[PDB]
Amino acid sequence: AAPKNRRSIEVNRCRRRNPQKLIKVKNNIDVCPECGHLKQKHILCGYCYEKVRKETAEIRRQMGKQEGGPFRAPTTETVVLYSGETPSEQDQGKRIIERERKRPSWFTQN
Amino acid sequence: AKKGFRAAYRFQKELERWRLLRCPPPPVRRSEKPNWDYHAEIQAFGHRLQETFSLDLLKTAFVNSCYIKSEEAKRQKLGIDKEAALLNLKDNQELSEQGISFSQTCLTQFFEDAFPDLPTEGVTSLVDFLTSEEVVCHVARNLAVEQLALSAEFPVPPPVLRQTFFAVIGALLQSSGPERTALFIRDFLITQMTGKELFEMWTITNPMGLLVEELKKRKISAPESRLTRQSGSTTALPVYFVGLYCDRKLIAEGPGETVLVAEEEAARVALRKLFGFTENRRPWDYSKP
Amino acid sequence: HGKSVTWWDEHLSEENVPFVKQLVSDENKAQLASKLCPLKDEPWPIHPWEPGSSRVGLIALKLGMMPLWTKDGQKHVVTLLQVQDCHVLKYTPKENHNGRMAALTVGGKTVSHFHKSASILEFYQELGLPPKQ
Amino acid sequence: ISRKWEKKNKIVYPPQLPGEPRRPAEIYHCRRQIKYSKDKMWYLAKLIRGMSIDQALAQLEFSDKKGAQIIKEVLLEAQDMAVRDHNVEFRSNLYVAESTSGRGQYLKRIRYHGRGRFGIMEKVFCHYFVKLVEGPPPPREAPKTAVAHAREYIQELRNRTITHAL
Amino acid sequence: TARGTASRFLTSVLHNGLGRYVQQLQRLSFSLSRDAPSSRGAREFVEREVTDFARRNPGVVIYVNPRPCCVPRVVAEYLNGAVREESIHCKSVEEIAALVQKLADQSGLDVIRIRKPFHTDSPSIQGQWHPFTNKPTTLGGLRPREVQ
Amino acid sequence: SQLSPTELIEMQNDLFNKEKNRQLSLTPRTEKIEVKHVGKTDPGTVFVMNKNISTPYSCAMHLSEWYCRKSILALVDGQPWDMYKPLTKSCEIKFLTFKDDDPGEVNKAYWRSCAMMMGCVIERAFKDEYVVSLVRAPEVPVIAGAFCYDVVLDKRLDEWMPTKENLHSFTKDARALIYKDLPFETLEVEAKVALEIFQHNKYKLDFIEEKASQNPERIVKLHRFGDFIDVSEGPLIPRTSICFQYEVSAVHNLQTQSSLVRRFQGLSLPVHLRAHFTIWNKLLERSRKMVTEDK
Amino acid sequence: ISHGRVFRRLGLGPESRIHLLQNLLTGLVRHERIEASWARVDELRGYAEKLIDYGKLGDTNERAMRMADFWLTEKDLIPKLFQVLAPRFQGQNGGYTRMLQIPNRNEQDRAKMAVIEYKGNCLPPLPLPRRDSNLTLLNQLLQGLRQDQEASS
Amino acid sequence: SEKEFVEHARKAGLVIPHERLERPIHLACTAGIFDAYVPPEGDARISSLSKEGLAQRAERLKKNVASQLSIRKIRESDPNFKIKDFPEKAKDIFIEAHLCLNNSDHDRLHTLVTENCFPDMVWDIRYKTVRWSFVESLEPPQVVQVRCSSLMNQGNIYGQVTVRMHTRQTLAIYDRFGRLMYGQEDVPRDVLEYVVFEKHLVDPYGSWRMHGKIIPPWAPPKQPILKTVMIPGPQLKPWEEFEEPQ
Ligand SMILES: [Mg+2]
Ligand SMILES: [Mg+2]
Ligand SMILES: [Mg+2]
Ligand SMILES: [Mg+2]
Ligand SMILES: [Zn+2]
Repeated sequence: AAPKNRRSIEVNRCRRRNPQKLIKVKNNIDVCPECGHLKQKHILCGYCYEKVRKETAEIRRQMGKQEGGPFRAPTTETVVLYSGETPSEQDQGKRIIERERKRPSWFTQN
Repeated sequence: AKKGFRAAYRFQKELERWRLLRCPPPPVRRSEKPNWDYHAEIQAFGHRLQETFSLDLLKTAFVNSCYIKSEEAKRQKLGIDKEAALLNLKDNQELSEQGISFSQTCLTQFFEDAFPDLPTEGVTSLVDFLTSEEVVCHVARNLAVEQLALSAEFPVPPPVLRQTFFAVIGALLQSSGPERTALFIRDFLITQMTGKELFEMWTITNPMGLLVEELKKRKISAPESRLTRQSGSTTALPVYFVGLYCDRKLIAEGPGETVLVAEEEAARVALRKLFGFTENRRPWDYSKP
Repeated sequence: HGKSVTWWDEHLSEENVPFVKQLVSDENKAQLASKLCPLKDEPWPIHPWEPGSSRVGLIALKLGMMPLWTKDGQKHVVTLLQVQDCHVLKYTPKENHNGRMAALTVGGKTVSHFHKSASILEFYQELGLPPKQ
Repeated sequence: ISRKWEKKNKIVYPPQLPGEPRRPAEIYHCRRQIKYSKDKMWYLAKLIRGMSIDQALAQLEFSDKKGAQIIKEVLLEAQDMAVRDHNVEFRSNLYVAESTSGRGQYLKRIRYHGRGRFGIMEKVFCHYFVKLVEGPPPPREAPKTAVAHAREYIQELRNRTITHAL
Repeated sequence: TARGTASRFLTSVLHNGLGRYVQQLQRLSFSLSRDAPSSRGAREFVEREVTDFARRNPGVVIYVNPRPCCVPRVVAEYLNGAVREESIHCKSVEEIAALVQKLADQSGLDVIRIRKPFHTDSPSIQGQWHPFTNKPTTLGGLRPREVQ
Repeated sequence: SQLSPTELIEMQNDLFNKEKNRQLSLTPRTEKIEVKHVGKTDPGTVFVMNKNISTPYSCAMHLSEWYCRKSILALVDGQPWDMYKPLTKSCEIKFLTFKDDDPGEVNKAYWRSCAMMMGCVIERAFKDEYVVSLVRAPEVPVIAGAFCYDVVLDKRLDEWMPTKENLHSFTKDARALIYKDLPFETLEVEAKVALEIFQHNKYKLDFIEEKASQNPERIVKLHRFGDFIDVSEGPLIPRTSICFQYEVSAVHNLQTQSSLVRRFQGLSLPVHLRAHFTIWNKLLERSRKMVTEDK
Repeated sequence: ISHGRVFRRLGLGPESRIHLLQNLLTGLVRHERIEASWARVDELRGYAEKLIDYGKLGDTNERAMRMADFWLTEKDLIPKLFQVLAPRFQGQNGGYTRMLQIPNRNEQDRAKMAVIEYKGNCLPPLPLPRRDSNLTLLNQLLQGLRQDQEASS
Repeated sequence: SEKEFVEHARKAGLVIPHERLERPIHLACTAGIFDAYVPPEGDARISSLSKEGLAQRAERLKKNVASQLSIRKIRESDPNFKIKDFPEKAKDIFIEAHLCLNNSDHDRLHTLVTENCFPDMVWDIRYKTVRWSFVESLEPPQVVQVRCSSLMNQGNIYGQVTVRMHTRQTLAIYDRFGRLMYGQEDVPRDVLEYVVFEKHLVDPYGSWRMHGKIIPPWAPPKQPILKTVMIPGPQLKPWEEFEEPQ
C-alpha cells in the first residue's frame, strides 16, 4: 500500500512534536553524598562504582599472579592486605594478597 | 552569470529596502534632509493657514531655549565668536506666555458662553484638556510645527512642542487682532473636542455626590435610585437599567452589568442633562460673524 | 522549583522503619476491632421487610474451587468466596443518586496506607477504618 | 555553507550609562557537522530549552541518546567560555535561551536492494546551536485560570459593534 | 484583494473642512534632466505650468532640481508626515499637470480599502436601539410569572 | 506614644536599613578574601570573594545549582553561618545539608526559623484593638514533638482559647508566608540601637538585655524577613520556601505570677525531608501535647 | 498470554538458557562478583541461591555432587563450592546473594546492568545505598513518638 | 554514490621548509629586554623628596660606564641626539599610544609601539572597551639607563632606553556587553612604571618606539577586580585519591 498524497508539514509537526514522542524529564536524579557527582536514586553511583571496579581489578590481577594457572583456585578463604598490615589470628590460615597501595578510605579492615 | 546592468541595479534597491527593514534608521529632522529652504517654508506655513504673520515674529516663535544652548555648546567648543548675533536671537518664551494665557482666556470664554450650566471646575477641566500635552502636540505636529521648530533632540519632546504651538498663537495675537486668533483657536483646538464625551475629559470619580450638590443648587431635593429594566440576575451577564427619580418624575436613566454600575451611570446621565453636555445638544457653530 | 519524587520509605532510618510498620499495623488492629460492635454504638433504625425490598451486598475474595456432592448422588463444583474485611463506607440518599434507590458504598480487603492518595486516606481518616482495596 | 552563529559572539556593545539596568550576558556557541541525525537531535535540543544549565546537564547526563553526550559537551564548553571569555560570575547562573538543530551537508551512498534495484542513501550530518543567557531561568507560564478565560470572553462580547450599520 | 491588504476607516486629518479647509499637500519636489529625453514632458511642465501652479497654491513649496537622472520623479509630501512617490517619466505636459493636481487635492492618508463610505461621531441622535427600547413596562415591574 | 500598626513596621524597617547601610559604609572598598573549601566533595576549591559582600550562598553559586538548593547552613571554621550572612575574614567553608550525617546544627536552625515564622504569623493575625506582645522562641530540642513561640495577649482577651478554625487560620497564613519566597536576612547590632527598634515590647527589651549581657561587646543578633524583625539565638535557614508541610498545632496557656503567657506549638518539615500523610498525622498528634524545656 | 510464567526466555531456546546460566554461575562462583544484563542476573539469582543449599548438603551427598558437577563448569570450582562457600554460609538460611543495579552500559547498546555477588566475599565493598541516619530531622521527630510509646506503656 | 568531504585543517611545524626560506625573516625589533634595571626598594619614600630622587637618578646616569658607552654608540651612529630632550618624547609616545588604545586605532599603534609590545597591550582588550585618560605627571620623567645589542650577523644595533616614570592615570575597562569590569573612571590613580623604549639604528627610517614595560618585584598590588572568581581544585579521575598540603 502506497501513500496517496504527500503529508503536509503541518500534519507532520503534529505527529512528531506530540507530547508522547517527546523526551520525558527524569525527576529521580540526585547527588551522591560521597563524591558529589550525579546518580539516579535506585542505581549505584557510577563514579564510586568505578573506584571499586579499578581496585577489584587490581586485586584480581595480583591474585592471578599467585595462581600459576587457569584451574588452580584456593580451597581456602582469602583476605586482601595493604602496606603496613599483618594477618590477624582470626585471618590466618587463609590465602593472603599483599597490595602496595595504602588501605583505601571506603574499604574497611574487617 | 547573466549579462546586464539592469537587474543588478534593480536588486541593489531590494538590498537597500531589506537593510532598512531589519535596522530602521533613527528619525532625522526635515531640515537636515535634501530639499529645504527655511524662509520659503515659513511663508508657506502662514499662507496655508490663511493667516498673516510678521515673518520676524514667527521666525521668533519657532526658536527655543534648547536650540540656543546647544548652539552655545557648538560656539564654545570650537572657539568661535557668536555671542552678539546668537544672543540677538530673542527666544519664544515671551510669545509662548502671551499665547497660553490668551488661549486659556479665549477657550474659557467660549465654553462659558456655550455651556452656561457647566460648573467652573468643569470648564477648567475642559480648557485643561484642550491645552493638554497630548492634544496640542498632536495638532502641532499635524500642522508642520514640529517641522519648523528649532530644537535639540529631533523628536522634539512634548513640552517644547506645546511651547512652540502657543508661541505661534501669540505671534498670531501680535500679528492680528484677538478676533482672528479666537477664530484660529476655535478651528484648530475646539475641533479636537468633536466626538468626545464630558466625563471622558472631566474624570470626576463620584457622580452621585456631585449630582446631589448640583440639585441642592437647583433647589431640587433627593434623587432616588429606582430599578427600571432588568434581564437575568442569575446570569454571568446581567443587564440593569436604573432610573433616577425626583419627586416621582424621572430625570435620567442608565444601563450596566451591576445595579451599582448602572446607578452610577444614571448619575452621569443626569449630570450630562443638567450641564447640557449631551448627544442631542446643538453642534458647535462655525461661522463668520 | 523542580521538586523531586518521594515515597513513604525514603527518609526513614533502619531503626524507624520497623517502628512505622508497628505503628500502622497496631492502629489497624485497634480500628478494626473497635467497629467490631455495630449494634451497641448508634445503630440506624431497623425496619421490617417490605415486599419489593433489596439488601446490601458484599465484597469477597475468590479463593479457589472445590467439588461438593448432593444426596441424589450428583457432583457439583463450587467456588469459595472469602469475605475478608467488609464495611459499608458511605451512604448516598435516594434523591441524591438514582432518584429511585439509595446507594451504599462497600469496601473490600485492607491495603497498605502508604500507597494510596491524600484524598482517599482523608476519606478513611474521618471514617476510622483502614483503606480498602 | 553559512557560518553566522559564531560571529554573534564578536559583537561589542557601547558602555552602560550609570543608572541604567545591567545587561545580562549572552553566549552563542555551536558544534558543526555532528554524525547524528537532525531530528533525533531536535528532541534532545528541545528538552533542555529554558532549563538552568545545571538542570540541563543533569537531564542529559542520564539520557541514552547518542546526541545526549554531544550536547552535554557543547554545554560544558559554552559554560567555560562564559566564565573565561565573557565576564560571568557564577557559572551556575546560566539558563538555556536557545537550543536547536540545523541540518548539515549530507554524504550520498548506494543502498542495495534485490532484483538489482537500488535506493539512494544519505549519510546524515547536523548542527547543534545553543545560546546561554546570564540569570535565573524565566518562569514557566501557568495555563489560563477560569478567571482569565471569563475576562477574555466578557471583553470580547464588549468589543462587539453594530456591523454594516451606519 | 481585501483580505490580502490592510484597511482603514474613513477619516480626515485634523478634522479638515470642519472649522476651515487646509490644503494638505505641503511640498512638491521635482527631479529631472536637462538633457535626457525621458524627462522631456517634465521639462516643458517646469517651463510653462509650474510657475502658474505655484500661484494657484500658495501653501505648497515646490523644489525643482535639474540633475543627471534617467527617471524623473515627483515626491509629494504632506502635513500628515506622509510621503508619496511618483514617476513623471516619459509623460506629456498634460499628463503631468493632471498628476500634480491629484497630488494637490489628496489628503495624504494611505490609499487602501476603506471599510465604509461614511464617518460619524454620534450617529445616534435621539437614541440607539436596545432590546428594551420598544418594550412596554408593566405595573410593579413584575416579571412574567412573578407574584407579589 | 500614639502609633498605628503600620508606623511601627515603618520605623523598625527604616532603622534596620539605616544600620545595614552603616555596616555597608564601614567597608570602604572591594576587599578580596580567600575562602577555601573543606567539603568532602570538591576539595582544594578556592573562592576569591568580596569582603562583607559575598555570602556562602554566593559561594555555592560558583560550584553548581546543586549546592544552592541542597545547602541549608554553612559551616565556617567551626561555626554555623546563615547562607546569606556576608563573610568577614578569609577562612574555610563546608556546606551543611538535611540528609547529612550529623545534621543537628542545621536541625536547630530549621526549628528556629519556623518558630520565627509563626511569631510573625501570630503578631499580625490579631485585631488592631488588641495588643500582642511576642516574648521569645524557647529553644526546644527537636526530639520534643514541636517548636514553639511565647506570646502575651491583651487582658480582655484572657478568657478564650482558640478553635480549630482559628488554628487552621494561623496555618493558612503561615502557608501564605511560605508561598511568597522571602530570604531570611541577618544583621549584627549594638544593644544601644537594638533597643530603639523594639521599644514597646518590654519582654523583648529584657531578652535583648540578657542576650547582650552574656556577650562582652554587647552584640545582639537580628533576623528579618519581609517586614518582620526579631532577635534570635543562632543562625537561620536561607529561604522561607524551604518549608513544605507546616502546621500551627495548638496553644497552651501557661502562667507566671507576674504574667499570663500563651505558648503556641507548631510542627513543620522541609521539602527535602517531606513525610507521608500518615506519618505526618502521627507527628501532628504528638505535637498537641505541651512541650516544656526552657532550661 | 504469559500468566504465571516464572522463567524468562533467553538465548537460542530453553537449553541455551540453561547453558547461559551455567556460564554465569561458574563466573559467579569463581570471581564471587560479576556484572551482566540486569535480566540475566535476575534470572541467575535463583540458581545462585539454590547452589549454596546444595553445597550445604555436603561433599558426600551424591545428588549435590552431580548437581554441582553439571552447574559448575570448570571442575576446579566444585571443591570451592563445598569447602569454602557452603561453610561460610551456616547460620543464614537464604541471605547469600546481593544484587544491585549498576548504571547502564557505556556501549552503544546501552543495556540495563546489574552487579551480583556472594555475601562475605573478600573484595572492596560495593557502595551500597545507606538508609538515612537517625539524627536526621524527620527520624528525630519519630524517636520522640517512640520514647512516648515507651513512657505510656 | 562515492564522494567525500574535504578541508580538515592542520598546522604542521616542520623545520625543512622553514630553512628553505629564500627571503629570511626581517625583524624590526628583538623580543627580549637585555638588561633589566632593578630599582631601589625605598623608591616610594624618595619620590616625595625632589632633590633626593633627581640627584640620585642623574648621578647613577652619569656614573655608569655601560650607560655612556651605549649613549656614545647612538650619538656616533645617529647625530643630533640628546638625552636631556628624550624623556619628553618618550612621555609623548606613551600618551599617544594609550590614547590609541582608547580609540582602538591599530595603524598609528604600529608606528608608535614595538612588535614585542603590540601583542601584549592589544590582545586581551580587543573585545572590550577601554577608556584611559592622562591627568598628571607627579615627578617629571627620568632616564634611568641605556643599552645596545650588537648583532655581528647584521651589523644591526638597537638602542634601548629605560625611562622611569611616575604618573596619574584614569583607567576604566568595560565588558563587551558594556558593563563595567575593571576600575572607576573618576579615580585619578597613581602609577609607577618602568618603560623600555627601542630604536633600530642601521634602519634609515629610525623610529623611536615603546618596546616593553617592566614591573618591579616590590610593586604595589594592582587594584582589585570587581567580580568574584573561583579557582578549582585538581580534577580527579575515580581511582585517584586527594592529597592535601599544609
Ligand atoms: Mg546481483
Ligand atoms: Mg525519493
Ligand atoms: Mg531519501
Ligand atoms: Mg532473543
Ligand atoms: Zn559517588
